[PDB]
Amino acid sequence: GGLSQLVAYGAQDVYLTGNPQITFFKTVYRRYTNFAIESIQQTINGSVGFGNKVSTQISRNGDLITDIVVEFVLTKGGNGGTTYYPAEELLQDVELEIGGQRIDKHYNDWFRTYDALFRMNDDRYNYRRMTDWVNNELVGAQKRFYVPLIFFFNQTPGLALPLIALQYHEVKLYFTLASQVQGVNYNGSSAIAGAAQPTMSVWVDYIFLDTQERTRFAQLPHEYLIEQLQFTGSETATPSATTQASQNIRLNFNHPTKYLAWNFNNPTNYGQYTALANIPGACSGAGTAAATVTTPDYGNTGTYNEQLAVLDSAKIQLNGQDRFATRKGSYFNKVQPYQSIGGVTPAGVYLYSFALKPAGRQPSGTCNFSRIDNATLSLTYKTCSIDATSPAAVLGNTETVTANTATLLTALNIYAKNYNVLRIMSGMGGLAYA
Amino acid sequence: GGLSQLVAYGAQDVYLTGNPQITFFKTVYRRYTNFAIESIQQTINGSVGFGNKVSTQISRNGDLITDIVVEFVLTKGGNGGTTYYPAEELLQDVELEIGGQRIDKHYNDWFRTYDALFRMNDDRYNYRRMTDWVNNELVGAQKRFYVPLIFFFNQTPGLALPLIALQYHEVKLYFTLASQVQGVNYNGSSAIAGAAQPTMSVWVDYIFLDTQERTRFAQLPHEYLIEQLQFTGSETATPSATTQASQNIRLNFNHPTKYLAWNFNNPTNYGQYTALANIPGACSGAGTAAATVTTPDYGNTGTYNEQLAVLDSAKIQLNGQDRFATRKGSYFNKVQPYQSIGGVTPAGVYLYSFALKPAGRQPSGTCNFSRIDNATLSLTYKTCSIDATSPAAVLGNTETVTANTATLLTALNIYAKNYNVLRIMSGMGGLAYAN
Amino acid sequence: AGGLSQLVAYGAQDVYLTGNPQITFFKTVYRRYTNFAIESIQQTINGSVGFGNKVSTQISRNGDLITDIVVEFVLTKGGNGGTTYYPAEELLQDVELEIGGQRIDKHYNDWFRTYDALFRMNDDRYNYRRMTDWVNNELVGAQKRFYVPLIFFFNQTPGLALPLIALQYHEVKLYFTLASQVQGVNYNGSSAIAGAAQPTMSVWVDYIFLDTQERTRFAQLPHEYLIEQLQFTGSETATPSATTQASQNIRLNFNHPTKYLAWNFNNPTNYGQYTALANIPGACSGAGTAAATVTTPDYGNTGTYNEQLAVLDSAKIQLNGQDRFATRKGSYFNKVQPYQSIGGVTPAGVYLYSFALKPAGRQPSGTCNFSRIDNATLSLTYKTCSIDATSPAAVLGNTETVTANTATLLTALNIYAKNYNVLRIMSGMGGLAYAN
Amino acid sequence: VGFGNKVSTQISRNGDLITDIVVEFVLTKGGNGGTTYYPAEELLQDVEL
Amino acid sequence: FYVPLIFFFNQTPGLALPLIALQYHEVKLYFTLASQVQGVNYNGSSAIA
Amino acid sequence: EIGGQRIDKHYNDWFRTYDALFRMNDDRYNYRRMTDWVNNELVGAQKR
Amino acid sequence: ATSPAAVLGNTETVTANTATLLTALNIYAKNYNVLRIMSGMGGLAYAN
Amino acid sequence: EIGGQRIDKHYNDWFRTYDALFRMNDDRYNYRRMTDWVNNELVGAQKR
Amino acid sequence: GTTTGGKGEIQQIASVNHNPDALVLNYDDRPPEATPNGAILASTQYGK
Repeated sequence: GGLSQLVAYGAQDVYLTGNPQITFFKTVYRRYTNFAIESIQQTINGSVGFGNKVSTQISRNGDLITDIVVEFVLTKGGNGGTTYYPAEELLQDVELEIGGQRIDKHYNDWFRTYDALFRMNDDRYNYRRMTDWVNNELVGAQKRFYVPLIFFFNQTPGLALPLIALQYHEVKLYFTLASQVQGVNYNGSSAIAGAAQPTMSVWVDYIFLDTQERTRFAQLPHEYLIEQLQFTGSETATPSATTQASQNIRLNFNHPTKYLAWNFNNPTNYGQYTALANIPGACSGAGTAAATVTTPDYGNTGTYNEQLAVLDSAKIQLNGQDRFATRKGSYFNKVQPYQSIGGVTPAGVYLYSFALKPAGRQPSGTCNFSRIDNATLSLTYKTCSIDATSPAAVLGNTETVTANTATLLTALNIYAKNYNVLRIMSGMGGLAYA
Repeated sequence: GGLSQLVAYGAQDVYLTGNPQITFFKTVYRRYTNFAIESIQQTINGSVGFGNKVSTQISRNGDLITDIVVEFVLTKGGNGGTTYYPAEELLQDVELEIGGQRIDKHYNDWFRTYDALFRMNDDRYNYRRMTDWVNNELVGAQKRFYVPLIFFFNQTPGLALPLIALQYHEVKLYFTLASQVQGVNYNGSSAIAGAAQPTMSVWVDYIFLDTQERTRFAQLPHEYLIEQLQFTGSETATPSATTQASQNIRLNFNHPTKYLAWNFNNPTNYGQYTALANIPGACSGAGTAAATVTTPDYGNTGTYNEQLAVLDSAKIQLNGQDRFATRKGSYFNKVQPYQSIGGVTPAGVYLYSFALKPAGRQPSGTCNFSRIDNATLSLTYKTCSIDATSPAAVLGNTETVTANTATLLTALNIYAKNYNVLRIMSGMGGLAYAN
Repeated sequence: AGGLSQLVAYGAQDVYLTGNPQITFFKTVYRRYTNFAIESIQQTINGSVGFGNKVSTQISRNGDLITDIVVEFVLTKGGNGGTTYYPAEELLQDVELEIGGQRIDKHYNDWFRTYDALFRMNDDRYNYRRMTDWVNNELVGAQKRFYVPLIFFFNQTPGLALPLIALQYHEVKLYFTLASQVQGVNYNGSSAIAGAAQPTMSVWVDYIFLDTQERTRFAQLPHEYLIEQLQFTGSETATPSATTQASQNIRLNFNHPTKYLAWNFNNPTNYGQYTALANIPGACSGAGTAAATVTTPDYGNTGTYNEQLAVLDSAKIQLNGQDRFATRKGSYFNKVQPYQSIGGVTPAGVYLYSFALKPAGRQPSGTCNFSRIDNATLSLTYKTCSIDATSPAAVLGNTETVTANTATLLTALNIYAKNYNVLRIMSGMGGLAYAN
Repeated sequence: VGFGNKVSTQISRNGDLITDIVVEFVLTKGGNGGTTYYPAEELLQDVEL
Repeated sequence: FYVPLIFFFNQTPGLALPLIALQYHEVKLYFTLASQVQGVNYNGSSAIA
Repeated sequence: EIGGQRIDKHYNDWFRTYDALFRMNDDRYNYRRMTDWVNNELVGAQKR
Repeated sequence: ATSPAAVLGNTETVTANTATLLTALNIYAKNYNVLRIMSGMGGLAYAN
Repeated sequence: EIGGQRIDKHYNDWFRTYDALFRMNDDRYNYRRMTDWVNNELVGAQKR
Repeated sequence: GTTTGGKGEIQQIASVNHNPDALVLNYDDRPPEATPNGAILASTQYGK
């Protein structure tokens, strides 16, 4: 039996088993500080509705705050497949603020971009389950949705905000609700008569500590290594024919940065990052005589066919000096996510990392834009010459061209995910470098 | 090139690259105690068959025990789409005993819940591959199945069970094999004539140790962090019209608890936790004129549409006091496994964790029910008013209602996973706490 | 009420959990690291790139450390939907890693298919597919750029990064053999596709630049890297059509502390086919229709999970004539072992037995060192190939010990061993610590 | 403020001691006489202090 | 409408809440408003348009 | 109010009194511009 | 553009209708740097 | 490129702008002789 | 030429002359200051 391979021992094992340090079959577990977690509803300021703004004033029920989940109730006004993350579209943005100082700012498109890059198949589908209509539901169906927030301390107990030691600050969440949400009160740009206004609550998970730790957190200074999101939107010039247009995007970022990610979207259809085409799942009615390439088959808005992607190539240039040789667009869509995350990114979302493992919390390499005078992102676009209604061309053309419908993806969303430090000093909090 | 970033550092880097402590690009590996893994068959005592009890003793053919796999050979008695994890429903009752002292006890429904709740991605797909027919197979097909056990020492070598340290306390595995298997012995409740009895074999994976460590394991006392499953069955009574039920089911659990999880099942069928309805995946013949919502399209029994579930909201109370605010069923089906597991929990399976990492082994938060006299899980139910045969109402209704066929989910199964401490000394061992 | 009550409910069972706390979860201390920059640089490919050609590239010592390397191919389809199956992977017939004139490792297209088939998971396995195949039912004429990452010891973790700076006196090279026959691009079965274009290839190498303090350490200090190697030879099978279940006792010639053995039963006519063809969905070209032919796969679905199309009934490993473990059935090595040791799903026809607790991991976790073993064999028992592949009634409706008549085409036996060795670097020159 | 909504208030610390608390609602009747029964507290589904 | 609350300090002054002595706490009330209130927005189970 | 203590209160018909009394020509007109329709706007006109 | 009478007979501020085809703008600068070589290695002194 | 470092980079259009600006007389003509068909060569003509 | 393999790119000078560190206000240039939290103090000074 197994004794035969123990006998098969030799000099080569000196690097494996000779003079050992560890054993694999007797784990020593560490004793942890006693804690308990509650989940309570918060006090939500403002009138809830489409296009309205509301805010949350974080209660001091506990010692640390970690997971924040925003809860909606929506009624669908369309048929099956007319929606695409309506709970995520509704949450147009959220700002997190401590004592008047902005700590972070997220957008609906960022949540979509984050899910496109860093979430994986099971947690991405479960996300879809709590944010979208995933069981072929019909018109009139009512479903409760959850949009977990992803601030630096969310899903990260190690960076939980020390509320016990923020007794000199407001901690607030500022939410903007969307004026149009696809399939529940608008179908494309057309209002849905009789649509119901949403019901909203922000649910917060509080961590309660024991006697000794509450003292430690309340009295001692702390240094929290945190994440931030930097953003501004811009327009693009997508080429029609006979040309592959270039665009020089001026980057406007200021902190050690772990990665740059971007997408190109049609602002009228939330989450559409690719061209529409008369192929399965690529547009409304695709494959039938009723097919149109002006409107997506919303529930199948995300795809993986990069021929419907607008980006031909890109490079990051720092102070006029190219940071690496030009890559074609599929590099940023399929390879960096493989190297840096280990998951699949749908077509239309691009990632380049400065970090070995940007998905982790331990810093693994950053780009400090505060010491770079002129950083740009150079974009080359695919020629939009394919007739979107002819599968013969859409599924059978060259790598440098895309559909004529790609000219609608005129908005660029450029994100920088960075690091900062949150300092807690005598009960007061704010950023080390703001 | 990259040198443009290498040199471009400043004040904001002192907490990232200042006075470096680690390097990412030179790793050092720790050397281990030489060992070997071997998988051998145990002697099986008893008559193997449906409804029969069988026992085996783990022979002292090694030093530490890690995984255990129970082998079945089954012949399918129905046509395609008539089975739903036959191998694990057959493995009805698995009891782990050391020296006459019960250590743990698992049920077939827990195996289904664990697979539904804590396994993920390819792990649970392969689990199904080892336990069901997944390639449209036909009646008469023979397939070999493997049901891995998930006891405390089965999921990681770090808690391997040291038989070398238990030379006086026999370690035994008791099995009950289900009297009914869906798609093998019965089509629904109708017996399948000529169905074959199973062939069963229990395989145990042994670890052989090096001399110096083997000696220490035999002579030194040991303590292991051991996980247990607590269970008892409950009953519910979900209403069909005008009313919604509220139950307060006392939680008769007694040790540090990692999480509580529960489901609602139809006792007739195995693994069914949602209503049947004339829609894809919830009805035999779904969508056709012959669609019958008495029984599912068994091969697709699990679904994700929570409006086929009966649980509207729940809260846990400890000492008659709320433990957290009342949340809707979708919170326990979708939000809690998202935060704690990162997987996909099918409709009808619910989780509330006390731990940051309930799927992990390192303790990370527990509710110690040994110091709580009264606790109860409060369950608020949906009204089962939708006509299951009309997709217009099944796929197009309000949050608080479900299908009339949902009332068949009359069995309530509440599980608790907890910690104990396994004490082994001088060849004898058993649990540390008993409550 | 709430969690406050839960904290009060403290008792005897907690002394092993929360008594005398050693750690907390809510005050994580992160480590400060050595300053570096990552740059991905294009390499020059020496030689004419094409079908059936051998080309090579020398890695320019532009940076200090090397980690991932991605081979980029530009291919056009010679067929329509479903006519390809990892066309980028079968083209990358093999890659030889050479450091200073001596071989460190060599990977084969079939190995890349095995590594993909059993180690990485649905999420990145699909992206891997996206990077290697056409997955959107693309038609003839479609052009796509493919990325085939290499999986050498230095690219599965930065901790094993190859320090070119410490290898100052010699070159590191990659030799690439490009397959002459690529299904759906240059050939369709045995038939050449007229007008098929030659591939264009580029090899992207990812460099790391180090700062002054660590760059010096790497240049001056010796290094000992504990690294992985692949060992491989091919053989042939004895797969009967009737009256018997054949056995083979195949002698292994492997020579280092080995983490695992994995094996395929291949049909060399096609790429990645490890199961029989049958007139059931996804199991042959035209499956389910009157035009179904079970001599040719519906290539894009070449991989399946139906064990009845596999040929292995049971297998055992013997070392110096003694059983290493008791004979196991084929499904054990296809499903139970990767379940136990990897945590993913292995398609039918691909089998693995581990000696390691965590063979997908980098740290050693149990090995069988075949350098101290003389007679190490893999005993393989075959299923009898008596089922008529064109009749679903039997293909989907027969016993464990029989398979499809088309199963006899899996005539090539591919056994891989993954092992440890040590790569030592002293005075600007590198080499392996153990020979053979 | 509305049907199915959850609202809260902290007590404005104007005084020293608090005694009674009275919640006002303004409602529009959806039917004729005899169609209501304690609608003001029916609406006040709960209060947690 | 007026809905007086009936907590321990609401009906008699001798139990008045001494906020002045609780300068390190907030005192707050959560008010849950029913989604269905008979005769103002539903008549039985039927919504009142 | 500050801390719950009332500091001041303004009324309709005070704003008109202040505007009609302390604001002067351009600044009173510009104020009107901010609060009224001063360009003979017709039914349906929308202003901020 | 098709009528020489206009192409060869007009004002400073006008050009041909076909000028709208000149859609791409290419601006080039010629600059100094310092190329340093020492003990077998070489590179530019300044990156910017 | 020298040692992995870019030293300079030129485009086809720069080559023409450079010729358009800095070469003068018959050097531009000889240049064109090297780069163009300057003798009314016809279809099929082969030139170095 | 000694380059059988190569030697890594020489470090070159990349100075900061524009103001990319602008808008970055640290805890030292300005420290955080208190605002109200959940615990509120009563209107302590009611006037005379």
